[PDB]
Amino acid sequence: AMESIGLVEVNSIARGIEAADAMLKAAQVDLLEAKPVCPGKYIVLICGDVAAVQSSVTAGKTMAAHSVLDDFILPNVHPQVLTAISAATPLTLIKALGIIETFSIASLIVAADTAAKTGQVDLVEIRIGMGIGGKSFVTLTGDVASVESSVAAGVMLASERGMLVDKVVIPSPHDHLKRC
Amino acid sequence: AMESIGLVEVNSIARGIEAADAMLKAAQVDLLEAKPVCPGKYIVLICGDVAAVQSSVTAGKTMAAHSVLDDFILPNVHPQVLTAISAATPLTLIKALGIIETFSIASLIVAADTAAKTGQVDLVEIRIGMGIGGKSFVTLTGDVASVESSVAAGVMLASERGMLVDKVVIPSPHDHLKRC
Amino acid sequence: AMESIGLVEVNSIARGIEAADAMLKAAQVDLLEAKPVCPGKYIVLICGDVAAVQSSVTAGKTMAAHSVLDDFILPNVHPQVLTAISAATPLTLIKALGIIETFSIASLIVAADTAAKTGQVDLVEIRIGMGIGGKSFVTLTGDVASVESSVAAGVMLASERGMLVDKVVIPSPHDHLKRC
Amino acid sequence: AMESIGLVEVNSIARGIEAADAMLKAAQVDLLEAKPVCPGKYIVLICGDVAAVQSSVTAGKTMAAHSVLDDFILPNVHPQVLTAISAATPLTLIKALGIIETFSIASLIVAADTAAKTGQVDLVEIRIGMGIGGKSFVTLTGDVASVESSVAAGVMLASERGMLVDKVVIPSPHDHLKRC
Amino acid sequence: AMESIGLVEVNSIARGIEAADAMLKAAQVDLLEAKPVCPGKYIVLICGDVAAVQSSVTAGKTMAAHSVLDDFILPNVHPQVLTAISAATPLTLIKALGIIETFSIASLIVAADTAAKTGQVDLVEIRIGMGIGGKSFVTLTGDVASVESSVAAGVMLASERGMLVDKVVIPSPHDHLKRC
Amino acid sequence: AMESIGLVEVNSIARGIEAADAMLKAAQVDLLEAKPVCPGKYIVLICGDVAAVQSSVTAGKTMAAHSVLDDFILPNVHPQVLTAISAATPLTLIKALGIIETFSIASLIVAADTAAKTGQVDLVEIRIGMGIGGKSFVTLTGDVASVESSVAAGVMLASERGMLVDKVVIPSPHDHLKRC
Repeated sequence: AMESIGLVEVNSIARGIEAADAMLKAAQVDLLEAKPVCPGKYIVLICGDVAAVQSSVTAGKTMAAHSVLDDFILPNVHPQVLTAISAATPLTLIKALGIIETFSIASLIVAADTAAKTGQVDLVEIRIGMGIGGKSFVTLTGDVASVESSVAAGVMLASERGMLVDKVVIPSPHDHLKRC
Repeated sequence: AMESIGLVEVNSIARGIEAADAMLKAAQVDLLEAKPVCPGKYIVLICGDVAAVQSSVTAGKTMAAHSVLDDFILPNVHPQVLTAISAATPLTLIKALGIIETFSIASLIVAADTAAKTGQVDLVEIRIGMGIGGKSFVTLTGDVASVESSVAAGVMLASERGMLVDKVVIPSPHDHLKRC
Repeated sequence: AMESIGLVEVNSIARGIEAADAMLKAAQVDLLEAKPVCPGKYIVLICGDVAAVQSSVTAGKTMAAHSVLDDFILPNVHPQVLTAISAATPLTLIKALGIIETFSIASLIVAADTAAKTGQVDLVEIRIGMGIGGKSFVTLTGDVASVESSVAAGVMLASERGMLVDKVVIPSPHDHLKRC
Repeated sequence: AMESIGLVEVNSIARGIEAADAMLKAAQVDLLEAKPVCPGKYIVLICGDVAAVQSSVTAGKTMAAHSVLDDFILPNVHPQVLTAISAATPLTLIKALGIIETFSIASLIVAADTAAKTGQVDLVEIRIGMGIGGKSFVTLTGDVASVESSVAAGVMLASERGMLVDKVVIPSPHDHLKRC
Repeated sequence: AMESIGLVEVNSIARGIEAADAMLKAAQVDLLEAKPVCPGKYIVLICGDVAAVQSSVTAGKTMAAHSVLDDFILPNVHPQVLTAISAATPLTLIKALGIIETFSIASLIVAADTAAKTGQVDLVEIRIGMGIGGKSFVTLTGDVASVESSVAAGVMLASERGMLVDKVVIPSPHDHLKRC
Repeated sequence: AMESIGLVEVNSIARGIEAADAMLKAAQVDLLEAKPVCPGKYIVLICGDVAAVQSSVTAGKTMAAHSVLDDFILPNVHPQVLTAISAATPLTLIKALGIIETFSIASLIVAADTAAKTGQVDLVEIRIGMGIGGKSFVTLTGDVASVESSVAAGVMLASERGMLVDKVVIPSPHDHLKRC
């Protein structure tokens, strides 16, 4: 089995911190992200096995109750999505550069995961948050054809749901773009 | 005599900086905080004796005039409120964890001060600001009963005025919550 | 010839990054600033010769298309505006302190440039952005008369266009204002 | 009773971390500082009551054994020494500026404490460490006569023991020195 | 096949940067670390397949020539050693805490790798460098018996070669040690 | 006239801070750098007109007396040396990459200045200090021939005086070297 990712979005820092406590305790899950985002959201991201993430997410929904804004689970998430989120992808020689930008963290996770699952790309970074808009984004590289079809796929779902801000493929990025 | 705390909130950075200059000059007061908060507020927090804080606050209200959004004074403020604000509370062994979160800096000061004044807690941190919402919060620890009755008291006033976002008491915080 | 400054404001990070790539490639220009500002804008600032900046700005407008929020060019910009923007003005003994604060980056550039062009002041800093409001500001020093007439001039244009938040001249700034 | 301060210096990070664990557990003491300093020292600073600090220091000496380089205790330490060490002295209007610089952390604590105990000064900062030399220093302000006699006293002990690097009193510090 | 790790230590920043350039170019390897350490060393750490790391290391030794201080290769390195080095191990619930500290980066890599290979521990962090001494260290957690036998094994080789500074197992770390 | 650069190196932080105060006061000079470097040096770098820098340097030598380790003045310094030192060179497209590394800050200034004065290069950065060794370095770019003859010239003087650690010209730097 591959791991799952779970997300709870909460209206309060206070409640978000209590929800995070519940989520960590509920089952064997690792914390990826617990932080205040755009006003005045608090988000919790965790990863573990399918069933472990499901208990953890229910636990947080239980504690947070009416201040839950969103909860989401993506089973069989691509390993690179997790490392990217945890600001931990190794230095990658960037070739062609793709960027997907969505209105919600859930749609971003879906897009990043779909992107990574198609062909030969490496995710470069994921930005949940980040002060503010609520806009999140993923960047990736590979040869131009690989990147092109990876962002087109990464975008299919998000666009249908009106969650997609925009995307770009930049084939030969200027060096002040590799000066990330 | 115990010290007082004074707050001026201003619509401009420019005016806020001029107001802060007036406030520092007006009387023997110390500056706790002078910073831009949520759009596009500038806040000034100062502390000194009752009468000194009163002159300082009037001075700022004088300079800032129509771009004042709020001015506030809390006499006989608990020493821990001040150290907490000035990001200066020593490392405290966190036992049970209480958090109060309010819509305004004034209501937060009142809540933190009332919390500290009731029983045996230590305030852990205060966050004015902080990008954004305008939401502020206080965290504190102690044994569970002490914390429970300290946040209930800290909350009484704020809730009546519709300034209270929320609160939590977490009796046995997970270690990734002591990883503050 | 003195250099020009060009600005493109874009609705997406993704598009903003693609626009920046186009702008750098279009002609011999230097990048001053490329960054996400208030929700969910991305801004690009560049400098070079008149004609070089014009090509660069058209290039970005070309790539960014309907997600352009603003594009602007200021020819014969004062050298101090550029160094101030690039967070690079040397330590300056601050005498009298002037601050201009505007609702748009364009109006700020105009105001800073007009300020620097009048009499004997040194710009101290420029803040584009900066989380959030969209409010930008310039600070400058000199003797009191020089600063007074430099901000009055720096403000003329901005005020007529309803782009001016406010300004202050502080003749003898308190030392916790020289503690910038 | 006023509080005491205790210091253990250890040859290893590993041992220093174990010593710190012992020290925190030994008695009701607060941790001020636990950090690697010049090669390859680890230092622990704690504060509490006389007897509590004595148990804590013995505990660390017990765990650290032959990798102890120095242990020290200063009873009835001036409250300002503690706040200064914990990087927590409020913004202070600096008038005349005194600086004492010693070869050892112990001699610095003694000097800072003696300085604070004489007349009307406020300690501004203490730097243990700090990469490297092993040199530590204290800065303080007040009127010129107060500062002059406070550093002369702060220096008496240190100089006799050949632990004193040097000191200065700067009566009217340039503003780029108040730009601390 | 599992990956290998290669290290080149160079006497100059200048030469170290040239060596790093050679190493990256020589074969498909990823850069883990390229940085100045204690005076005036520059270190390069890379990872890839056995043969790729061997070419990369020879390349750096070629460019750096007489300013090479050390070169080292560890085949079949434990995946956790790499993630730990690249400051990228996820938040781990620390139980019992082990620390190994050595005089050389090579001996540290060997010790960390041997530690991770024995029983059920998770490496928490690795510190190459770090200003200064040249001392490096690894921390790990698990239950007490697992950690005890993992550091004893991690230490065997290093101690025989006089490269071992020291080690500790702390069974129940104080919470200000989980405040890492 | 072009500006000069002056350097005073002092044995104490305390004395170095007093020397810096004297230097700033002595004449119309700007402060470039005032900071503790390798154990336990404090360095002051200033720039202004020839005669102004000469007064400033004599002033510091006067205050610092026997704790002066070095004083130096370089007349008609290249504008790029100053901007490079003040961490303020704009983003430069790096082509071929040259690096000069010397044992003393004086020899570095001389080398950087000679480098910039020969042909068409742009200095990229200067690192005085920097923890530790006392080793300083300059990086520059241009086409390969320009860089080659600029570092050869930049090195002539330093090598004769045994102050030169080393240099490199890297014609096609790997992208993780443009990831500066």
